[PDB]
Amino acid sequence: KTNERPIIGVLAQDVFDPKPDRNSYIAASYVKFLESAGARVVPVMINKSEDEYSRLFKSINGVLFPGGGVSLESSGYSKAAGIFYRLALEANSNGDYFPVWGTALGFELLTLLTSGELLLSHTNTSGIALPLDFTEDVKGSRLFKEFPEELMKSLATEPLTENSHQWSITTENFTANKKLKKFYRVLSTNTDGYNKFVSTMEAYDFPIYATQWHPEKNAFEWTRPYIPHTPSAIKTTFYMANFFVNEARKNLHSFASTEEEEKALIYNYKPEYTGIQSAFEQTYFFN
Amino acid sequence: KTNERPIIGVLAQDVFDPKPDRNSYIAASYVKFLESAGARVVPVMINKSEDEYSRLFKSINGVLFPGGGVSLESSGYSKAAGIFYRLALEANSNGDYFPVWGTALGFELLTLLTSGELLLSHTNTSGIALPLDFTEDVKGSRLFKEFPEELMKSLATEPLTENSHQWSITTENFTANKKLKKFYRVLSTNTDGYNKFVSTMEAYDFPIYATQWHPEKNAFEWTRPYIPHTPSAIKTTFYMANFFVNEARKNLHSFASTEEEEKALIYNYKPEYTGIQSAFEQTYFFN
Amino acid sequence: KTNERPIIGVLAQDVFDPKPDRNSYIAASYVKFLESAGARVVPVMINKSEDEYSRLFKSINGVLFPGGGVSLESSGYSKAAGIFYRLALEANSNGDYFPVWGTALGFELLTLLTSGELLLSHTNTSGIALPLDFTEDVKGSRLFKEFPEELMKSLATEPLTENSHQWSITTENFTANKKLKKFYRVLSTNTDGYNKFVSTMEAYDFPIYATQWHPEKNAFEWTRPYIPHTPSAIKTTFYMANFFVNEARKNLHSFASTEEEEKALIYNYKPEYTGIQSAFEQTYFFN
Amino acid sequence: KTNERPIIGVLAQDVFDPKPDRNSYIAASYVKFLESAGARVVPVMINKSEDEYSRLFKSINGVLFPGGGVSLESSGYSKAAGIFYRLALEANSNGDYFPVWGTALGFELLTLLTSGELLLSHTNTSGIALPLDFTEDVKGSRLFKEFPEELMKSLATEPLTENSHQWSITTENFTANKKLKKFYRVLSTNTDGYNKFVSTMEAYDFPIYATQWHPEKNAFEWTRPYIPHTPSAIKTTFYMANFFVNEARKNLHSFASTEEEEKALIYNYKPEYTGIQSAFEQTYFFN
Ligand SMILES: CN(Cc1cnc2nc(N)nc(N)c2n1)c1ccc(C(=O)N[C@@H](CCC(=O)O)C(=O)O)cc1
Ligand SMILES: CN(Cc1cnc2nc(N)nc(N)c2n1)c1ccc(C(=O)N[C@@H](CCC(=O)O)C(=O)O)cc1
Repeated sequence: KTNERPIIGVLAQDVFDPKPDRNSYIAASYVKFLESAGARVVPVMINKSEDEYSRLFKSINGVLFPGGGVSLESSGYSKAAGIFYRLALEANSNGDYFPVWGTALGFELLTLLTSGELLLSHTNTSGIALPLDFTEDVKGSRLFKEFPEELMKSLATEPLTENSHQWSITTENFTANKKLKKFYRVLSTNTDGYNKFVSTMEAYDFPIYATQWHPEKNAFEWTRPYIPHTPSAIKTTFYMANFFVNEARKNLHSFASTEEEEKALIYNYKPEYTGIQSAFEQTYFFN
Repeated sequence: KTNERPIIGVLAQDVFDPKPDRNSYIAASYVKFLESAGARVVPVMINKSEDEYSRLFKSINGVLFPGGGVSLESSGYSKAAGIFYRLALEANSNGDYFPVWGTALGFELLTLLTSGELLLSHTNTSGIALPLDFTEDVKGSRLFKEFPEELMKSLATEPLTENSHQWSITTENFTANKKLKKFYRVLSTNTDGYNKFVSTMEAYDFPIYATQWHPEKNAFEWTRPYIPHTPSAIKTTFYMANFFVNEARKNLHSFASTEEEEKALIYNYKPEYTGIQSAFEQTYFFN
Repeated sequence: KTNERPIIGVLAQDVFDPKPDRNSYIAASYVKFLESAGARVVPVMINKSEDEYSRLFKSINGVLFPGGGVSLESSGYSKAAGIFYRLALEANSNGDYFPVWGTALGFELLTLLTSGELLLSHTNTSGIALPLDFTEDVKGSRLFKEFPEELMKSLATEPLTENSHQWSITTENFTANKKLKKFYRVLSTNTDGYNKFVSTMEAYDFPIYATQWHPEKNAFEWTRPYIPHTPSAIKTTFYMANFFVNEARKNLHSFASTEEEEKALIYNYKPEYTGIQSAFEQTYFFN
Repeated sequence: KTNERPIIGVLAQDVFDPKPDRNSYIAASYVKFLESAGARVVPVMINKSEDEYSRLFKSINGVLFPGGGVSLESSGYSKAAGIFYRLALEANSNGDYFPVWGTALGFELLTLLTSGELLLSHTNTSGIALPLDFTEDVKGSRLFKEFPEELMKSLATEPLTENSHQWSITTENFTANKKLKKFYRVLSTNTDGYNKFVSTMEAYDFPIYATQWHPEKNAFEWTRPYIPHTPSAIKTTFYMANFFVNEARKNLHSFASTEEEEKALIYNYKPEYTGIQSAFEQTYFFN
């Protein structure tokens, strides 16, 4: 039994200098990321109650934690992500399949949510494109199981992944942490020349996937000269999202009514053109 | 040399009872189709001068003629399309490479642009999912060259293609037309139970590609229960777009300035939520 | 009265995981940068006494503080740079001319040493080639007075300057610091998204010059695809170095004997080939 | 179409009292001359086979024949030079640009390679700085086409060129040799007070340039008090090298693989400090 109309949540995050109708945002490339693989998208708002998130959680089929620059500890974003993370562990544990994806900031958050500790250190990775240095465990992985061979070889040898993060979790800090070592299979690592860090990982026992890099940029962001845009960079963004949405199709939650489904969808919101200056071509702002 | 920043135009279409800011439209699924294979999009307005279309044509890297309900002979859409068609035939003849894509109404328009005649017949195909019946000629073909072998087997045997057309050209009328027979390679056909019609074609000597069916619907349109949304239907939409945007990467046109590029991009426009009532989840309306 | 045998010191910086004979290092591109403009170079070791540094200061004609990855307050590099900075202000205040150059990390240190504060902000500039957005003040600047007008034009319009840092001082923060504002003339800025940052400056009242970017990379480092290597990128590195060595030729210091001079020169050291792996083709490692 | 990663060979020459690891040498000033104009350098070993020289020749983008004191007729140097000269004449004649630079001894070698005869006579120029006495033919020359007007004036009137040769070809012996007069355009002459000799030349029909004097010495050698080290002497070394490296960028040769490229580079070798004693501050010795 499969859900061919998956709806996935994307978490909004705190705007730095917030105003009314401008309290949180979502970069449109994360919306496009998921839509292209045949999902619809609901924005998850920031300063809501446990019950409101619980109602939405039970309605949607997966959730993505996007990149950005807010606090992993004290932000509306971190708090809402922690609520989704416990709900997802509950559901999966009970036997309902519910996938979670973390990108950049979202990857960092997951290391903090699962280990209890802030384990991040500085890496020179603020706007650089890298290949993936796959680990010994990529072989039987879930994430990359459905990628073409030629694409796997291009990922290993071509600079296909966009990194814009001032922090990483070194492989040394990761491996020294008992909780993370047991919880997550590391699929790729990378180096800035000085420190080797985790770049792609998936939970052993849960459908939880995370990248330190930004798969959604290659097809959808054109603002910066280090964003990969070769043909295999484009297929990378499709195959990454294809895997995740195929995860969401294993989840059978639905909204109570088509009416409530219709009001929650991203189609209710119009993004602003931010690409003349911002790293993001388009950005959704929310009250 | 290839162009790793392709920009493709999508033709806007006359609104049936037009009002200011609502004289023409583009369904957002055509925009999402192109962006997802790593292209940016420019809307091509309907009531412009020959010189303005020339200037736009010389700035962008390909064009798409979308489906819809407008006149093939007397609409602003049909006029603009004829101008782009003629500019494309000139550029390619001279040795530039400029690709043209027609979908559904746009496929029908191309049969008329090339043959000079309307040769369409009624088919009982106004809302149905169909496989494709490939011709022997699919083996040499340009369009399907990079499709995975399993995806080609799935298109042959599974209902992955969205048909929503009341008209078609039967294979018999296509064949009896000397101009069409000489200009286009037929790649797939289909039947409505009574009439066998051309569903996919490409020009022998030009990068002009057309489908009677709607490849953009599978991943981006959720308004009708017949629209295919299986995992291989999602891959069909990506491989179709990936081929076309790879053709556009062979074209080296650029805008005269980045400020002029920035003003033309679809990012400057905000679509309306039309999915509760119309065939399209979102629609861009233009003055 | 000029010194046509200038010798310039280049400060070594702390090796992260130091070992005997590998306590500090200098990228060879900084040596080559100064030699090509007709200077000899002395490496300035870290973790030496005040008196040793004062002896060396009194013998050489100028000093460069090179880019790199070390801490701004606790490194042997930062403490030696503070010493040379204080010696240079004393000598210039007294009436002796002694020029100081800071590149990247060096530029950072200069803002700290003069302001007494840490004013850096994050920018996605870990690997990007940028033009310079000159200020009105480049006009009668000392640094650029002798550059060819065409080179100045190329510099304003082509990506000729290598950036590989991730912390910059924004123009707002520079202007808001009274001590920096009164001390340094900003010659060029660049923009990372919304953040406009100081990229080249020179002290109003002292021969102290600093670039956020790496002039020495264009001619000498071949390890990353974005490093500028066009003909005008090559002339930029020569003219930048030529200006600074022409500053050192105004200083009349010499070593107490030709034997002491000979033992201090970089010719006593052999670099390692570090290019297959690191950002530098060659590096000098020191005990 | 240009090569922005040019690599140029520098010929090593026979050590006089040869020993293992000391059979040939290159003075580091030739390597520095070229790197400063944005080339990488490969040392060309002396006792190699014709096939080995062919393989290298086809991988590199130009070659320089340095000065020195080895036989023009029986050395490993003069043999390797003959092979490169013949390969370069072949390549240029076929339509493949390949530039050759001779300095001092290398200039004398070229007069022998092209005329078939030794036409040199003693001049009193073993260690003196001279201006260049330009011919009428400098005006449309290739070598000096991009030099600043003011530098060409300084070269005419200031002692900017290092002469350290006891042999020269007089302008009278030059002119009387039919082969030389038809193959080379004389750009400058000089006199020792009794003999007027050729000091700079370029081939009319090939990219072959030669100086009797040593452009590389002004910026990089500090062993003799005659060596010119004024600002404009420093610019002379940069502009000479700049010309020749720009010639090498017209050559599209590459190595078969990056690994083979990496093993051939001068970065693999370390020079010795020879400055206390010899004409050269630093020298590369080879087995
Ligand atoms: C929306 N519509 C009804 C329709 C048509 N013309 C109108 N014209 C006006 N002035 N006002 C209207 N309300 C109006 N409505 C349509 C839609 C498609 C086709 C049509 O023939 N489409 C092609 C292409 C199919 C496709 O592209 O979707 C076909 O073969 O069916 C005709 C009318
Ligand atoms: C160092 N030296 C002495 C010298 C020459 N040949 C030798 N050959 C052998 N086998 N062994 C020696 N010890 C030896 N020594 C030299 C140096 C330059 C010239 C010479 O004629 N050079 C050219 C080129 C000038 C230059 O390139 O510097 C000239 O015109 O003077 C001759 C002898």
